[PDB]
Amino acid sequence: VCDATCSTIGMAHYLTFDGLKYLFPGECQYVLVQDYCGSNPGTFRILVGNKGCSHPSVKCKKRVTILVEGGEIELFDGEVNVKRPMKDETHFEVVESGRYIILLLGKALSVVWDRHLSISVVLKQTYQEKVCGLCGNFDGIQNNDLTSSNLQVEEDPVDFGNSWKVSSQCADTRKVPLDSSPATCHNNIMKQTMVD
Amino acid sequence: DQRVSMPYASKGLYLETEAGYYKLSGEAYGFVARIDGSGNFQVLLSDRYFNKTCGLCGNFNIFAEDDFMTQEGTLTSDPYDF
Amino acid sequence: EYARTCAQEGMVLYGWTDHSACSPVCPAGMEYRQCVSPCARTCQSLHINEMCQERCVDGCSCPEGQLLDEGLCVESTECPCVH
Ligand SMILES: *[C@@H]1O[C@H](CO)[C@@H](O)[C@H](O)[C@H]1NC(C)=O
Ligand SMILES: [Ca+2]
Ligand SMILES: [Ca+2]
Repeated sequence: VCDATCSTIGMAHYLTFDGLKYLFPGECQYVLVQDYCGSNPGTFRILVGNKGCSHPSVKCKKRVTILVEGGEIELFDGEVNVKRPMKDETHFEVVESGRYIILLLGKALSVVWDRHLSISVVLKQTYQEKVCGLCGNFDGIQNNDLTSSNLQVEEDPVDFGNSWKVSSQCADTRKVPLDSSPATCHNNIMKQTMVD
Repeated sequence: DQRVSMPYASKGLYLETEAGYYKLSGEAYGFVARIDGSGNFQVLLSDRYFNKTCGLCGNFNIFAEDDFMTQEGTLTSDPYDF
Repeated sequence: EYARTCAQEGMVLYGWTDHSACSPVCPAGMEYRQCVSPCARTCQSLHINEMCQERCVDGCSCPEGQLLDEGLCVESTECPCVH
């Protein structure tokens, strides 16, 4: 079994470990992946916080907080900022190579960030149905990646992500009526062809 | 003009309810506004706007003797013509 | 307003509404606490601690149990599910 990889393809899309693209535009703070799931003792808790990103635009700066070994290293505005150093500093490791901040956190955990929008957490065989969140559970099965916090599958992704918000009292993102022409491609068929 | 439900999160503003009290947070823009049950308003505002803002809540230096900088740019003593 | 001022200046003050004979108004079930946390664990919240480390806030909140569910207070046993 090989190593799996989340992704935040653009502003509002997510590619699970097992491989499942879905549309979830949100503006709250959401659990992207965590090991605190069910009967696991658990070790880490990765979050993702977007702002002004229900509509993809030159708005939508992402913020990412990751909680591991009592640490709190977070990031926004193209930089990484520690807030609480973690105990086993040996495994902590940062690599600023190219367009990316590669970020190592253990024998089986890693993060890859292009300083603007793309979040690609990488995991190994070690976990193998020990995680959950917006990225799923990493079990090979692709049909069960929408198992929500309340332990059931949803047919609609927009109701799946609101299960994983961090603050229960922020806004639930709305069911958009499904259209192939999102916002500005709606009435302008030319700009729908130039974009294609 | 269109009435909307609550909560609401558009454009960097989270219109929520904290502790029974309605809140309008704009931490990107640097403010928090809340109204209570009796109707009393409240505005929390960052130190980025030090002796910068002016309005009915005055400026944000430390001195209280000069909170009446009118829109013409002049001082005042009557709270109303201010 | 005097209380809310002194709190903002860095001195919270407790129990002043016990004898003052003026309870600030709040909806059914909740009563005026002083210095409650804004991230009150409600019925459909994730148990995610040491993150809401914001300043303490004045306001009204439910009784000791009696979690929140859509603008009211209800005991934890009657927590619903969502689908
Ligand atoms: C506040 O800003 C005004 C701008 O003209 C300036 O004249 C004044 O000295 C400032 N006060 C202080 C000390 O910040
Ligand atoms: Ca799965
Ligand atoms: Ca002044």
